[PDB]
Amino acid sequence: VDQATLDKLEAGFKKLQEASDCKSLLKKHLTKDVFDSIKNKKTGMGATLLDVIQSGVENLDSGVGIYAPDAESYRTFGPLFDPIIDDYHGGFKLTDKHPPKQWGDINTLVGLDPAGQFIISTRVRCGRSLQGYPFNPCLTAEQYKEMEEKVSSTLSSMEDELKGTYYPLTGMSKATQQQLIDDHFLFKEGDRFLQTANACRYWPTGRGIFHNDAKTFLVWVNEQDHLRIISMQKGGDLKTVYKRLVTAVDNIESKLPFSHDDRFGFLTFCPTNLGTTMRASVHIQLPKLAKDRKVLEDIASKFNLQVRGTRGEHTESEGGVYDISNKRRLGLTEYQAVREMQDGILEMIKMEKAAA
Ligand SMILES: Nc1ncnc2c1ncn2[C@@H]1O[C@H](COP(=O)(O)OP(=O)(O)O)[C@@H](O)[C@H]1O
Ligand SMILES: [Mg+2]
Repeated sequence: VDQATLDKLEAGFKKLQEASDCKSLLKKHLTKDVFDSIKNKKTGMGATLLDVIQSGVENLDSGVGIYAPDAESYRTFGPLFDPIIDDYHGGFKLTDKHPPKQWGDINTLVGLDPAGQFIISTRVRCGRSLQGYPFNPCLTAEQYKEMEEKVSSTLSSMEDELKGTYYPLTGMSKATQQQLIDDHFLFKEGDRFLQTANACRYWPTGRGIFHNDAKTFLVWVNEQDHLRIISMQKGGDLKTVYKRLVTAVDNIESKLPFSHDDRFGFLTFCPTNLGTTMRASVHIQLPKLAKDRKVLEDIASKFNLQVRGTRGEHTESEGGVYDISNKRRLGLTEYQAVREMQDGILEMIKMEKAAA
């Protein structure tokens, strides 16, 4: 590691230390011991601690603050990643390994809000990384195009309910784009956290979205992760959604080689999406419970659930419509994941009905 980098590090580190009110895990876990113990390290791909904690430093309002420029970054900086992974995922010790992929008894999932007086839509998604391809930061424009090609081609062979068209971002009308985003279908553009993390170079080359006409099955190409296989729909039928997602992932897993770590499961760019890479969610209304986002989030936390704004993370709720999803992703099976979201949302419903 050269001096410059080391300078910005000592600098950044000092910055964090001076943010009396910063509540990101980065701050909470980057101690001087941890710092000095790795700051000099570098990976086979010259990825350095600056390339890991940078977004955290520049975006103090971060919750997590770090990223893995590449698989190696996960062990090379273990001293840091380790406690963070453990903190975020609700306990994942050093000796702890991640359980084998397991969808579970799809038939044990239920409709979340029968009367339909709270839940607007149910989304469930996963993330995958193409073997032989590092994460965003270490990518080359030529590589974004390569990955785009492999994915779209594979997806071209999707049949039945999963059959669809791949729409590159490059050449997409602002209108079409803005709409797809407004309908919660396509990823947002210009995320500050992803930018300072250097995960948007050569944008929008290689970026895109594949989806069945119904738009109930989609696949994000080259945003935060190489792939984001999604299944969503209006209503609260988790069963259908999950079942659809499963049919999708497995099918795709049979055609593309995905990165899977024995200790972290399927690997992702952000430490928060490792393991099952699963985030089950619903856009739900809870007038009485949400009378204050504080107590609402406090409730959510008791169920290992996370509260986001209507347009995604780092947004505000639009019309008392919040994004409640399962927080933890690593350290439990796919089934346990969708399960934490299902259980939490059923009780929250009950609690809402019992509120004055
Ligand atoms: N239950 C849901 N229904 C509709 N859209 C949702 C729902 N859950 C998540 N989303 C959408 O996912 C998109 C990306 O949001 P984000 O919070 O970054 O989640 P992720 O990257 O995990 O998919 C946003 O457009 C958000 O509104
Ligand atoms: Mg996101």
